[PDB]
Amino acid sequence: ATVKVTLVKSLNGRLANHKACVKGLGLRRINHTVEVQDTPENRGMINKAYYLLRVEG
Amino acid sequence: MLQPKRTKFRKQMTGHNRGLAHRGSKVSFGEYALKATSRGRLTARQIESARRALTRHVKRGGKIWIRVFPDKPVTKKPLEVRMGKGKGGVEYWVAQIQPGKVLYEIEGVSEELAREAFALAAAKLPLATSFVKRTVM
Amino acid sequence: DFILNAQVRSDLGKGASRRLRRNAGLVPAVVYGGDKEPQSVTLELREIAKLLENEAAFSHVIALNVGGAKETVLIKALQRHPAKGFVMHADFLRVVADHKLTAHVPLHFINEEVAVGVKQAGGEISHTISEVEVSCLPKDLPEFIEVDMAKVELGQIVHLSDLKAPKGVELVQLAHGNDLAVANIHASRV
Amino acid sequence: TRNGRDSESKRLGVKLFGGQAVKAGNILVRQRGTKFHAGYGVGLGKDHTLFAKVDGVVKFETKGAFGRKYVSIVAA
RNA sequence: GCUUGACGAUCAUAGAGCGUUGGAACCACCUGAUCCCUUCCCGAACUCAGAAGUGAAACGACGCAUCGCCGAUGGUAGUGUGGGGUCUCCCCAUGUGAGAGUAGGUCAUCGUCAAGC
RNA sequence: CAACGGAUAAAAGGUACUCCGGGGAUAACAGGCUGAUACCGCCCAAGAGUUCAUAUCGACGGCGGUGUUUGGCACCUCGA
RNA sequence: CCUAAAGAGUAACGGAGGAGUACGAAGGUGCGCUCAGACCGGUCGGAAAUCGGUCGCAGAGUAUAAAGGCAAAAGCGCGC
RNA sequence: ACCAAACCGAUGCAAACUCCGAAUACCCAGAAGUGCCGAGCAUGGGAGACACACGGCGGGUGCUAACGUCCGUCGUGAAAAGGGAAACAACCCAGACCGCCAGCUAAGGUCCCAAAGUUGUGGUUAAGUGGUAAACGAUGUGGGAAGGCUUAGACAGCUA
Ligand SMILES: [Mg+2]
Ligand SMILES: [Mg+2]
Ligand SMILES: [Mg+2]
Ligand SMILES: [Mg+2]
Ligand SMILES: [Mg+2]
Ligand SMILES: [Mg+2]
Ligand SMILES: [Mg+2]
Ligand SMILES: [Mg+2]
Ligand SMILES: [Mg+2]
Ligand SMILES: [Mg+2]
Ligand SMILES: [Mg+2]
Ligand SMILES: [Mg+2]
Ligand SMILES: [Mg+2]
Ligand SMILES: [Mg+2]
Ligand SMILES: [Mg+2]
Ligand SMILES: [Mg+2]
Ligand SMILES: [Mg+2]
Ligand SMILES: [Mg+2]
Ligand SMILES: [Mg+2]
Ligand SMILES: [Mg+2]
Ligand SMILES: [Mg+2]
Ligand SMILES: [Mg+2]
Ligand SMILES: [Mg+2]
Ligand SMILES: [Mg+2]
Ligand SMILES: [Mg+2]
Ligand SMILES: [Mg+2]
Ligand SMILES: [Mg+2]
Ligand SMILES: [Mg+2]
Ligand SMILES: [Mg+2]
Ligand SMILES: [Mg+2]
Ligand SMILES: [Mg+2]
Ligand SMILES: [Mg+2]
Ligand SMILES: [Mg+2]
Ligand SMILES: [Mg+2]
Ligand SMILES: [Mg+2]
Ligand SMILES: [Mg+2]
Ligand SMILES: [Mg+2]
Ligand SMILES: [Mg+2]
Ligand SMILES: [Mg+2]
Ligand SMILES: [Mg+2]
Ligand SMILES: [Mg+2]
Ligand SMILES: [Mg+2]
Ligand SMILES: [Mg+2]
Ligand SMILES: [Mg+2]
Ligand SMILES: [Mg+2]
Ligand SMILES: [Mg+2]
Ligand SMILES: [Mg+2]
Ligand SMILES: [Mg+2]
Ligand SMILES: [Mg+2]
Ligand SMILES: [Mg+2]
Ligand SMILES: [Mg+2]
Ligand SMILES: [Mg+2]
Ligand SMILES: [Mg+2]
Ligand SMILES: [Mg+2]
Ligand SMILES: [Mg+2]
Ligand SMILES: [Mg+2]
Ligand SMILES: [Mg+2]
Ligand SMILES: [Mg+2]
Ligand SMILES: [Mg+2]
Ligand SMILES: [Mg+2]
Ligand SMILES: [Mg+2]
Ligand SMILES: [Mg+2]
Ligand SMILES: [Mg+2]
Ligand SMILES: [Mg+2]
Ligand SMILES: [Mg+2]
Ligand SMILES: [Mg+2]
Ligand SMILES: [Mg+2]
Ligand SMILES: [Mg+2]
Ligand SMILES: [Mg+2]
Ligand SMILES: [Mg+2]
Ligand SMILES: [Mg+2]
Repeated sequence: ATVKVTLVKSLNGRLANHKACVKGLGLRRINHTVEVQDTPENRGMINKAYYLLRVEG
Repeated sequence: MLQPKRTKFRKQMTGHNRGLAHRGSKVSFGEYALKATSRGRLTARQIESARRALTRHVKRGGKIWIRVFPDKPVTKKPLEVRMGKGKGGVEYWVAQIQPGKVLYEIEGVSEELAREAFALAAAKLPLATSFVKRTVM
Repeated sequence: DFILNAQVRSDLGKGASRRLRRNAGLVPAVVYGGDKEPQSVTLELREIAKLLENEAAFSHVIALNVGGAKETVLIKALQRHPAKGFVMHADFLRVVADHKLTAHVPLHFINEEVAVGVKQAGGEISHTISEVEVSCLPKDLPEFIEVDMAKVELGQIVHLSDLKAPKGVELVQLAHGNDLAVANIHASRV
Repeated sequence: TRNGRDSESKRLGVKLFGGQAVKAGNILVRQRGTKFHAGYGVGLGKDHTLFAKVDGVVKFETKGAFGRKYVSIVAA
C-alpha cells in the first residue's frame, strides 16, 4: 500500500511542473528515498516524473 | 507556363511542407504514372520543361495528364536592396510536393515506351521520382 | 490458390501496429461483416502481397484461415503506403450464402485490333474507366466484366448501358440513373 | 508600404464557464452578434452582452430548433 | 384501450419524395356580405351570420430506402512528456487519438387537457 | 492642438571657417558570418555538324564547388 | 480581418481594407408581410420595366469597410 | 467543322475558405499528502531595471541565407564555479559553507600521450571508409523474397 521513490536525476532545468511534482512527494536531493502511500493522487505525481525517479514498488 | 488566371490575394506567407500525400497518390486517369518519392516544390518552368521532354519522345498517339498545378506565388527581393521596406513582388509560381504525389500520367503506349519517356522527364525535375502502374485498389 | 492464413491479434493501437511492420513483418487486418462481432487478425506481408498480383484478386472469394477456424471472406478495402506502395492494412467482408454484396470488378477489354474506328478511321482507344462497382449474390459474382469493342466507329462513345452483364448483376451506378463513358474512339493526337 | 494599420483588441469571449457561481449583474459572455443566446435567468445588453439576472450556476446548453447555443442560470 | 382537436418535451435515426386511406363527431374547404371589421383596388387575406355540398385541395394516419440524415470495429494523420537521426524533415518509449471511408441503421419516441367508441 | 496624453498665444535654413561632450549603442576602409549575385565544374539530351547527340558545340531544365565580384548583416576597432 | 500557435493578450518600413459621418425619422410602440433568382404566359419595352402562375428557401437585405449576427426576423409597410 | 455557359461523374489546392475537428493549454469545484514551516493576499519603508544573448519548439520577414531581424513559450548565460565536448559564455552532466593523502556514481570514457577491458560472443567494411559534401554513374560486397531457361542438353565460346 506504500511505494519507495528515489530521486536519481538532477532537478536542474526541468519544467516547473515537473519540479513541483518531485517536491510534492517529499524528495529534495539526489539519492533520497521516501515513504509514500500508493493512492491515485500520489501515483499520478510519480508518472509525471517517471524519468527522474526510481520506483522500488 | 501554368498559373492561375486570377487570385484573391497577390502574396502569400512561406508556410511549411510536411506530411505524406495520401490524396493525389493514385493512378486515376492514365495507366502509367510518375510518382514523387521525395518532397520539394516544382517551379512551373520545370513542369513546363519536363512536358516537352515527355510528349516529344512518344511522338505517336497517347494521352497525357498533368496532375500538378503551380498555384502558390513566391517573391524575391531585388539586388542591392536592404532588409525591410515591405515585401517583394511576385516572381514565379510553385507547387507543394509531398512524398507519394503522382505528377504525370500516360496511356495508349507500350509499357517499355512509358519507361523511356518518364526517364526523360524525371531528369528535368529537382526531386526523386518513381514509375507506378495502375491497380484496382 | 485463394488461400490466406491469419492469427488472432491482441494488441491494438498505433505503437503496437507500427511494431508489426518493423520487427515482426506482419500486417494488421480486420474481419467484419456477416452477423458476428468484428475480429482483428494479423497476416504476413509476403503472403498477402503475393495474392495481390492475381488479376481476379478482389472480385474472387478468399478462404481465410484464422488460427484453425476457416471461413469465407472477400477483399473489401485495402490500405497502401502513399510513397513506397506496400500494403499496410486490409479488411475482409464475410460472405453469407443468401445476402447481397458489393465488389469492384475490372473490365476485360477485347479485340481492339479490329475495331472499325481504328482499322478504318485511324483513331485511338481510350479506357475512361477500368473497373465498375457491382452488386450481386455471392454465387454469381464475376471475375471480370467483358466489354467488346469490335463494332465501334470513330467518335462513338461507350456507356454503361452499352455493355452486357452476367445474370443477377447490377452496375450500381447505372441503377442510380447515372451511366458514364466506359471507352471511346478519337482521332490521333498529332 | 501602405499597410501599417490595425486596431486595439476588444477582449471578447466567455468570462464565466460551466459550473461557476454567479451573482446578479455578472457578465457572462462578450460578443459581436450572438454566438450565444440568453437562456433562463440571463439578459441581453444592447451590444449583445449576456449578463446574469439571478444567482446560480452557468449551464451552457444547446437545444431547440435552429441549433442555438444558450446560456442559462440554474439552482445551486 | 382507440380516434380527433389544443398546448408542450426533443430538433432530421424525427426530414424529402412516391403510393393507399379518413368525414358518425372534430377540422377544413364551403354559402352570403345586412350588421362588427378589412383591402395603398378587390370579402384573395382579416371579420361577421350560417348549415344546403365535398373530403377535390389542405391536414392526419399507414406503407416503402430512392435522396437526405445518422454511423461502428480496425487502420491512418496530428499531438503532451523523455530520448535519438542522415535535423527544410522524421524516428523510438509512453499516454491520447481524429476527419474521410467501410459494414450497417432510420419512414421517430414521450407528456397534459377536452370530445366520441 | 491630425507630431491626434496636446512643450509656447506666437518660430525657417547654412557651415568645406567651424567647436564641445560622447558612440564601434551607428555608417565609410580593411577583417568575420552568408553565398542571392559572380566565377568554375557536372547530369539529361532537342538539335548544329552533307549521314552521325556527345571530333567540336549544345537549347528547355536540373545538381554542386570556391570565396573570387556586386551585395545582405552590423560581430571587432571612433581616449585614431 | 490575418499573422496570433482552438481562454485573454502578443512585434515588424509584415499582408489587405475603412473613419474624422448620417437620421425628428432611418428613434419608440402596436399590428401586418417575406427576399434574390430561374422558367412558363402576356399590348408595343424584350436578355432586363409593370402583371399572372410554378419552383426556390435567404444564394436577398442591413445608411456606411470587414468580421461576427439576424424568424420573437435585427429585413419590409402602416397608424399613433 | 471552333468556342460554349449549365449539369453528371472522376480528380487536386487555400494565412485572410470550413460540412468537421484533436492533443495540450485556460477557468471552476471537491479531495489525500507534501511544502523549511511556509507558499497566497493586503498595507507601508527602500530599491535596482526599462541596450539583452544563444539553444530547442511554433511562426512572420529574408533566399524555410546569415553568430540576420521581429514575435510566442521553455532552458542556460547575464549573476554559476566543477567534470565532458581537443582548445570553445548560451551544448551535455551537475548547482561550490569549510577541512580530509576515505568510498559510490552522472555525462563521457578504458592501446600510448592520459585514470580505467589490447574484455567476451556473433556479424560487416578494405575504403585509413571511420576521420566532411549532391544530382548522377559502376559485373565492389553481405542478407532476403520471388521468377525465366535447363541431361528432350541451359548460358558463353567454336564448326554449317
Ligand atoms: Mg536539460
Ligand atoms: Mg516566413
Ligand atoms: Mg490533404
Ligand atoms: Mg507514438
Ligand atoms: Mg492594414
Ligand atoms: Mg502591414
Ligand atoms: Mg494588435
Ligand atoms: Mg483581432
Ligand atoms: Mg432593453
Ligand atoms: Mg372564408
Ligand atoms: Mg457521413
Ligand atoms: Mg477509432
Ligand atoms: Mg485512432
Ligand atoms: Mg469517424
Ligand atoms: Mg509631438
Ligand atoms: Mg503622442
Ligand atoms: Mg509633447
Ligand atoms: Mg542654426
Ligand atoms: Mg570662404
Ligand atoms: Mg570632438
Ligand atoms: Mg568627446
Ligand atoms: Mg557594432
Ligand atoms: Mg539606436
Ligand atoms: Mg586597411
Ligand atoms: Mg565591411
Ligand atoms: Mg578587425
Ligand atoms: Mg561553403
Ligand atoms: Mg540533323
Ligand atoms: Mg576575402
Ligand atoms: Mg564580402
Ligand atoms: Mg543586433
Ligand atoms: Mg574608427
Ligand atoms: Mg589606444
Ligand atoms: Mg595606434
Ligand atoms: Mg477573417
Ligand atoms: Mg487568441
Ligand atoms: Mg494559445
Ligand atoms: Mg512587444
Ligand atoms: Mg485613409
Ligand atoms: Mg434598420
Ligand atoms: Mg422606427
Ligand atoms: Mg414575375
Ligand atoms: Mg416568424
Ligand atoms: Mg486554416
Ligand atoms: Mg472571410
Ligand atoms: Mg529551515
Ligand atoms: Mg514594496
Ligand atoms: Mg515601500
Ligand atoms: Mg518603471
Ligand atoms: Mg528595450
Ligand atoms: Mg533591441
Ligand atoms: Mg526579445
Ligand atoms: Mg535574442
Ligand atoms: Mg525558428
Ligand atoms: Mg526565422
Ligand atoms: Mg520560412
Ligand atoms: Mg541575433
Ligand atoms: Mg537563425
Ligand atoms: Mg538558475
Ligand atoms: Mg549586467
Ligand atoms: Mg558553467
Ligand atoms: Mg568547462
Ligand atoms: Mg570542438
Ligand atoms: Mg578542459
Ligand atoms: Mg567507482
Ligand atoms: Mg555509462
Ligand atoms: Mg598533457
Ligand atoms: Mg593508463
Ligand atoms: Mg579482443
Ligand atoms: Mg582517415
Ligand atoms: Mg576521412
